[PDB]
Amino acid sequence: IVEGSDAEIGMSPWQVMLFRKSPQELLCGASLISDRWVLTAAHCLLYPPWDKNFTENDLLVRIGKHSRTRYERNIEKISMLEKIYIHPRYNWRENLDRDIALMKLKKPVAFSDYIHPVCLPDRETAASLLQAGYKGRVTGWGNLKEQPSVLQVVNLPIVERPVCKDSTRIRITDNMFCAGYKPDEGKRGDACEGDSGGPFVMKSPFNNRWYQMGIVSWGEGCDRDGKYGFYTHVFRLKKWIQKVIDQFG
Amino acid sequence: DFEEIPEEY
Amino acid sequence: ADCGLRPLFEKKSLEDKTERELLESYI
Ligand SMILES: CC(=O)N[C@H](CC1CCCCC1)C(=O)N1CCC[C@H]1C(=O)NCc1cccc(Cl)c1
Ligand code: NA
Ligand code: NA
Repeated sequence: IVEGSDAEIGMSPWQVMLFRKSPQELLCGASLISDRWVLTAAHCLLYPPWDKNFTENDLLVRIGKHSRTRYERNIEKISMLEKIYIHPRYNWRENLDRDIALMKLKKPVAFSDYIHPVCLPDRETAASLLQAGYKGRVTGWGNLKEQPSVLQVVNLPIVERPVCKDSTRIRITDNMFCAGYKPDEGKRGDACEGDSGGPFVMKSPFNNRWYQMGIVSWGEGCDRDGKYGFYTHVFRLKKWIQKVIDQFG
Repeated sequence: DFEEIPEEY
Repeated sequence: ADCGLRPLFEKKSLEDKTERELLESYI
């Protein structure tokens, strides 16, 4: 995260770290959506142009964390993967369309002050909150510019779709939205390398619960003026999420 | 740069 | 179900330091 701040303890208890087994290292962010299901970006697991293809056994999930490097005895929990599911129409070839994947855990994690699932939006929350100008929050342990001691947080406003489109040569779809300040705005900030797969969340003013509206997906550079971060639109792919969780329990 | 995890996991 | 309600914040009626920035944008 660029131009963010130190998270408070327990401020993001759904945050998941995707950690490489050997050599042991941060791979990506992700989020806890029930006691056995973790949400992330498809490209964190599968991206052939970088010869990236991970399997279950290459990985572990670390939940409850705050420090990037430290092993947080008595606080974090570490989980093994039972099965990775990637969207059947994830477009890694052209633009990362439908950049989303689920990870099912071998065993349920135990909830605690530091571990708790975020909500997934219904159509009415989505319609009410996904508006240009509304701010969401992104969290993660990636670079501070183009690595932090602890989880970083930044609040960023959703950007009008014509401005998203005009900021890039990539073909933008309805399965994405972009977020960030304009140059004209003073304030800045952005996701960066290692933040991918983490959550974009909003707090509903209707029921005071946190909803995950986006997944950190891509950007050109980090925190460049006139460019914006792109997020997978979670509500738009929920049928597939639901589907996957239904059948695979 | 990563404190190594218990062997267990 | 219990989702989206943080033990150290909503469940205690405590607010984090910048969540009001989000609220104030929901215009
Ligand atoms: C410009 C660039 O090469 N960077 C790409 C953009 C692009 C990748 C190819 C498909 C269409 C999107 C990119 O951002 N990638 C390539 C695969 C990993 C992902 C990433 O770095 N995500 C991290 C990130 C950085 C900044 C803002 C966000 Cl929201 C996320
Ligand atoms: Na364009
Ligand atoms: Na920018």
